[PDB]
Amino acid sequence: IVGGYTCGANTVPYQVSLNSGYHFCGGSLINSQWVVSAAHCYKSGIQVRLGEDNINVVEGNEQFISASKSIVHPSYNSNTLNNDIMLIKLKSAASLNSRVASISLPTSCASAGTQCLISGWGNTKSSGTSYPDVLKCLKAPILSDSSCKSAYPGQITSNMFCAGYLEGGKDSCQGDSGGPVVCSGKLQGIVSWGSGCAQKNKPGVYTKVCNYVSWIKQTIASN
Ligand SMILES: [Ca+2]
Repeated sequence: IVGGYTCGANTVPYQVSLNSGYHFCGGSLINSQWVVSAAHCYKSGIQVRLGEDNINVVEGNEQFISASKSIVHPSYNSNTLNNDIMLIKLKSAASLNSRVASISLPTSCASAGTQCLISGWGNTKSSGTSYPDVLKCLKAPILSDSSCKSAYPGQITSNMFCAGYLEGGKDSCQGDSGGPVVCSGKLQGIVSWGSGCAQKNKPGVYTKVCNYVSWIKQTIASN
């Protein structure tokens, strides 16, 4: 997260770290057995780490659980990043408590101007690299579709939205991918792609989760 702030331990209780011997993507817990993340975060040998704040230190409240299956959206396109969403079923159910809790799926898409909280352990520098130990947070608004399509002409499908600041300086970045964009207590976006990080006129692009709620429900129901 570039230009964000330290969330504070366990203030984002639905945030997941996907780990393969190191943190490579975020995710969001949506019930005790399932995580939503980005399809491009797919790999085998994923351990889902719940209740994390400092990802390099065991501090208490962590639950490490293996992924028993990861379901990339059947229509995910790696060149366009359209349908960049993946569901991970956990080998066993998480213990939900204060420190670990699920986030609700939306019933409606959020409108332009809705403020949202984006969180993750990704890079904090727009030029160079600096990975944080603790979870960073950023408040960012959903931008209008015409500003989004002006910023990224020909690349925004109906399954994507822009969120962030045209002035640059605050954004999600590498390592934040697959993590949550939560607006009004509902999971509205998944960190997907952008041009650089926190560059002027190049806001972040996010998977529009409200377009996938019946696919999520039907898939969880048959697996
Ligand atoms: Ca830890």
